[PDB]
Amino acid sequence: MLKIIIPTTMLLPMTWMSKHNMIWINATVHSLLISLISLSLLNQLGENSLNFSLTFFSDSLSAPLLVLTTWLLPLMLMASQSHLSKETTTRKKLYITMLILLQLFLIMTFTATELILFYILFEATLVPTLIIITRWGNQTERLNAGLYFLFYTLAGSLPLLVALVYIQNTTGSLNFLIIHYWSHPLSNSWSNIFMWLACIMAFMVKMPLYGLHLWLPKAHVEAPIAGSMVLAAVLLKLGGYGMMRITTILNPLTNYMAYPFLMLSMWGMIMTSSICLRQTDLKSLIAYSSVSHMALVIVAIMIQTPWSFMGATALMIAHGLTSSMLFCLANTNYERVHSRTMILARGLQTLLPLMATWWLVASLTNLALPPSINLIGELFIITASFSWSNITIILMGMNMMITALYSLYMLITTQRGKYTHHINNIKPSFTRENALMALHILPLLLLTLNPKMILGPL
Amino acid sequence: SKMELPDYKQWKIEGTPLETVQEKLAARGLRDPWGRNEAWRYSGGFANNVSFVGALLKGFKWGFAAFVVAVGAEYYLESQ
Amino acid sequence: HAFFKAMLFMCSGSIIHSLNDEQDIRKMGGLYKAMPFTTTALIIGSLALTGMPYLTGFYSKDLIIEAVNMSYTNAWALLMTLIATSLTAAYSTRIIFFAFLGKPRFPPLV
Amino acid sequence: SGYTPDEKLRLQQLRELRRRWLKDQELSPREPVLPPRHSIFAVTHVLIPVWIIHYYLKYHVTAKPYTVVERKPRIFPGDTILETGEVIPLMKEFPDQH
Amino acid sequence: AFSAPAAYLTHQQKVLRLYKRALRHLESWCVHRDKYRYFACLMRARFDEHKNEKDMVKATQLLRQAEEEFWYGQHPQPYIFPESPGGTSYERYECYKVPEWCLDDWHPSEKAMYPDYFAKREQWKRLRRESWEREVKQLQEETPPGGPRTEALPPARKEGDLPPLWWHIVTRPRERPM
Amino acid sequence: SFPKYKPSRLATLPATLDPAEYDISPETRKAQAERLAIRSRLKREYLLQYNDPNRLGVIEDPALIRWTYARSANIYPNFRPTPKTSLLGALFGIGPLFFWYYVFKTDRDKKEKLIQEGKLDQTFNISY
Amino acid sequence: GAHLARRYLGDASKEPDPLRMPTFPPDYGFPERKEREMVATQQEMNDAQLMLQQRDYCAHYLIQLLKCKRDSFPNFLACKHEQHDWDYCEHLDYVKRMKEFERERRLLQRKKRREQREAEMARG
Amino acid sequence: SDAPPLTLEAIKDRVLYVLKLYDKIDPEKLSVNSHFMKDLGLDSLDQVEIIMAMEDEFGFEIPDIDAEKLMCPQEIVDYIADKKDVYE
Amino acid sequence: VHIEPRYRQFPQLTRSQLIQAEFFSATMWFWILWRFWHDSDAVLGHFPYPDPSQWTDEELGILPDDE
Ligand SMILES: CCCCCCCCCCCCCCCCC[C@@H](O)O[C@H](CO[C@H](O)CCCCCCCCCCCCCCC)COP(=O)(O)OCC[N+](C)(C)C
Ligand SMILES: CCCCCCCCCCCC(=O)SCCNC(=O)CCNC(=O)[C@H](O)C(C)(C)COP(=O)(O)O
Repeated sequence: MLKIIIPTTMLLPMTWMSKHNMIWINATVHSLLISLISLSLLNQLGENSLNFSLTFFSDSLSAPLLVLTTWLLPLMLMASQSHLSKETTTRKKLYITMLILLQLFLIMTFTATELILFYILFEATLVPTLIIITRWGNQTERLNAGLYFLFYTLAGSLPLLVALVYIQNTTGSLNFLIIHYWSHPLSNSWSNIFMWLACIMAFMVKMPLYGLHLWLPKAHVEAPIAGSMVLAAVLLKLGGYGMMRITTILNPLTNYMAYPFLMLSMWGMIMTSSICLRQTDLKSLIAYSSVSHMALVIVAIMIQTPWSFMGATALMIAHGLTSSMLFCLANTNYERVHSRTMILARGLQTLLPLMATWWLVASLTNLALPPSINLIGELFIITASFSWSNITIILMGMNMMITALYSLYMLITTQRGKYTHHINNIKPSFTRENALMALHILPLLLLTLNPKMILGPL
Repeated sequence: SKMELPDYKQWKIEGTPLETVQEKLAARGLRDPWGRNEAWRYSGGFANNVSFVGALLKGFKWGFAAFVVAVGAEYYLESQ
Repeated sequence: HAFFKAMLFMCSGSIIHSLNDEQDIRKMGGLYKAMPFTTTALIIGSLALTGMPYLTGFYSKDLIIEAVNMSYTNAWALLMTLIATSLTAAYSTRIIFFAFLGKPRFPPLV
Repeated sequence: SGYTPDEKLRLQQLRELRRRWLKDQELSPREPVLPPRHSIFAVTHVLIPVWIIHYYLKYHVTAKPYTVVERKPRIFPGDTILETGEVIPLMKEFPDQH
Repeated sequence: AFSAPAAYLTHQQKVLRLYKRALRHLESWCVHRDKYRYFACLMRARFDEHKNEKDMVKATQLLRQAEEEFWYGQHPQPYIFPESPGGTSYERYECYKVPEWCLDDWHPSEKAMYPDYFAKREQWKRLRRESWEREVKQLQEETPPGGPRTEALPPARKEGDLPPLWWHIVTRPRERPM
Repeated sequence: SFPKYKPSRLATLPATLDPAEYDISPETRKAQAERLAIRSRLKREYLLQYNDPNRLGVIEDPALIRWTYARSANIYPNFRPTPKTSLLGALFGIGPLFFWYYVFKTDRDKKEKLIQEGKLDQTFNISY
Repeated sequence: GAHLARRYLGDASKEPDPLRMPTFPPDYGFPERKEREMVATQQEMNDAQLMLQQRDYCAHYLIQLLKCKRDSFPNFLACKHEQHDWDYCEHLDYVKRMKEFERERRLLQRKKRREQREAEMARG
Repeated sequence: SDAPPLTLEAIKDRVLYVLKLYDKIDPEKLSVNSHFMKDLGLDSLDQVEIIMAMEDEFGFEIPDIDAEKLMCPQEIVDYIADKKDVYE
Repeated sequence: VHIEPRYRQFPQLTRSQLIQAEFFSATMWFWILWRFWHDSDAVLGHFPYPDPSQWTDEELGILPDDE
């Protein structure tokens, strides 16, 4: 699959050789072309994966993730060029270089055939994200956010590395196909328990799991808009993809090692949904929303059924699109009024009607209105959990009630009521912002038209 | 369009329940200085209104006449 | 129920629009003569809602009451159903009496 | 009781200004300067959609099994079948409780 | 809504407000006009029975007892005018109210329609710009050294002055904007 | 004379039923005057910027900034581990987890025991 | 219902239980009993697709009414004789059920009284 | 359509119409500038009743703080006109 | 159709509205009377409700308190 990797590496010098006032145009055009090329990976088989070479392969789980990454790059470029107008040419090129390097690392991460190569790329994604956050964030807290983003990740991933090399000394291979075909059960010993924890905790902190999630509100609030987009839409899904890959060697230990994580996921989903009800910062609300949806995904991965895996795949794709759109919507208001307080600017439907329509559609997809793929993933996970235990419908049910509430709360706070009298600098929406919202939302409904493309290998 | 208010001096409480209210208040040494402001609610085309039963049987007479003539026709239509 | 319930709501809306968007029945006086067609429609709708014989509401509500009477059923539920079908006529009477009978109680600019 | 002279005067001045502002909201006769068959509803809104739906149902939907399933017609004594021509006998000599 | 409030209400103000509230709730109880007039005259007699009490302590005790009786006997569902804070049309037309500064952001093609209106708007903006500094100076002069003590504003006093802080009061959207 | 109204947290005491406003002192009048003076000073400061013709943007409110900061960033620096804080943290952060763990473990053990005995009625149970 | 007042307030021993009814053999008091015949065949009722609850001993009249309704479609006021016949059959069925209830009540009360009287005679 | 566009003359006519139906005010002696307390010799309770009668006439409520200050028919007419955006 | 405000008088009424209201009230009452004349059993009941006490023991098959 070098036909996708090489054009991004070519985006790099194309950006660094462009004329000073053509960087955005060229980057956007060729990013969109690369997304169009990557669209061909959706032609998948029913039996095995597309094994391109000894190094790269494509499954029915990673292809929609690659398509989402390549589609998110142009949207990030469109969202970034407004607040970077005053920047120097070299620093703008460096920012675009960070975005391109992040895309390259993600593309290679989602298609690596070996687990150590996957680990190396999945750690390599850290550097551009940290640089973006700590260099182009707006407030002084960004520095702290960066630290919280880094060590929380590494404290999870350093044990995993050890486990990985240990496994290669035991079975002789880390190739995923060999690992799947030559699978052997895990006995019930303390050594196996700690191997399970080492294999699981890095992905758990990536999702993130409730209790290990404190880095996420900081990092996703303090980051620039493109950073928040790529953190919510793609980088959270690394944990889910890695967990679904790694669980093939953890049976039957998972059968009882999942209980603390299942309890944490369900109760913390309720807790983060409740937290969303009392939030003064609009970005923090969206971050805690991401935490709740990812708790659902964790439950789906932990119960290990075909329906739960399909639901997890659909939910990851849908959440990526929806959360990126919500972050962009909040960023428009922030750029207008330079404040993230939700109750500062009210009654925006009177001043910006089309943006209010975009807000309504985004909040409708957040609460999983049928037949959106958000609802499809949520319903598949809920059905699988009901099969796992009939009592789960209580907690899941409560979540469905809370989500809508806070979702509509957000809308009602920003669009309805009366406008703030002293805010007189609310200009009409630009074509760029409307196009960004449309390019977020139209693929969601188009995917609803054909849902088997995001349902995964199961 | 281009209509004026009626003369204010035609509004009298005479012949209205407001008269009864005034007579009852005068037995207590009191007075009601706002009755003429309410006299229009009883004065003109609002003077009388039907009762609940009278309202329920609004179009009963015409309906009964039609029913009677139809039944009379029916009874002497089977004589064919 | 769809027919006469929609008609009753439409008659209420007609009254509200006539009296400058007023919705309180305590400020609606004698509309029996001032609003003849609305009065006729509301009276017919109230009679249909109360299951008056051979109207639309009769052919469902009357059979429902008879079926509730003649079944092996909870006795308290039967009693509450009968009390509720009395209260139906009661509140229909309230609407008609306060909105259409008597003397006007709306502002003088008619 | 009542307004103080300062409050009264400020009210008069604000009232004059407000009445001027409300008068200025009126439109002059040219203000909206704009810059530069009978039964066709039944054809474009009933006939064309019904043509498309009938084509789609007749030649595409019913090209696969069990896509349009109708419950079987009721059969009563004394009926005759259209396909086979078989007739159904009568009903067991009613006791005639006249 | 228009008048600046005082630091406190006086005894007479409280009595009058209680009188108005009691009459309104009694009208809510007495639906018919003649009955309401009768009981309103009775209420007025009851109110002016103790009008000439020279002992202020007894007056406030009577007011306290009257307010307790009102709270016991209030109508749970009193009549509210439709546009009053509890009415059915209280804030119905707030979504149609658009601030005037939005007109500054219209595209020139939109402003090509309505030329005379926008010329008048330019005249009003010129007047506001010319008056602002004089308004500020007058407020600076008339304000006591320890800051203002009420929310009352002064009128214009000079030859061609305008009352200070007039723009947002004069350019209210409307009561029925659209 | 009449039945008494007693206030609660979610249905508070009316002003006209408040004893404190029926027995007043000149000190109370002075306090009310000071309160109105503070409100008037704030109102003038706001209205001076609100009516400014050269003012474009957002009139920053220090009270809103203080509220959001107190709700977000001032909480941890003012936290002390106390018996109340420790007990409430332990309860509301641990008790629900073990409650739900016990519930789910009991339910799944019962279901598994039923499945081993072969009496669960799993007919037509194809999808999971 | 008065039967409800008799059962709930009076002696419930002599009152029939609707759920447990009858308690006496169908040929206990009668010398011989005719078997309640059926006119409609199972196949006819299946072809008419009546309902599982309308397939009672009056199903033939219902089948006739349905056929007449289908034949006289636009004239929806032509099936009066058939509807009346079906109603009469259902009325006779309800009357028979009432007769069964009264028979059960009389049998219960008489049997209890006769047993008590025999025991009382044996007690002296 | 809806209600006609209320004018200042109509408002003044209705205010005077209400005031001449009050039994405590002499019709001839009443003018648009007459003070309720000084010219007409009424007390505060009568003023409250007058304000309530105005509220009933025009179908909207006048808050107590604003209603206390109105003392002649002209102030009432001006307050109503200002409330309802009447300029002609 | 133009109908102007009245200010404390009875509103203006057109003949058509009264005609329509009277006609529809009359037709409702005619329908009620006609349907009662033709379908009285729908209200008063069609079949006689029997009194169980008047059933002899011969048809109910209870023995004469001996066996
Ligand atoms: C803030 C959120 C962070 C992320 C959450 C991560 C969740 C990690 C929780 C680990 C889940 C279970 C771990 C091990 C499985 C069983 C643990 C033990 O309690 O079970 C019994 C174990 O028995 C006793 O409990 C011995 C263990 C007691 C010592 C462990 C210390 C736990 C105290 C709590 C410390 C907090 C740890 C987390 C720090 C943050 C079972 O009896 P036994 O059959 O014999 O053991 C099975 C293993 N065998 C078969 C090899 C023998
Ligand atoms: C719905 C049912 C509930 C309602 C029940 C209400 C029961 C309360 C009835 C009795 C209440 C009273 O009389 S309380 C009696 C209070 N009496 C006094 O305060 C004496 C001093 N007089 C004055 O303050 C002024 O003269 C003043 C009276 C304000 C006139 O104001 P003006 O002359 O300057 O216009």
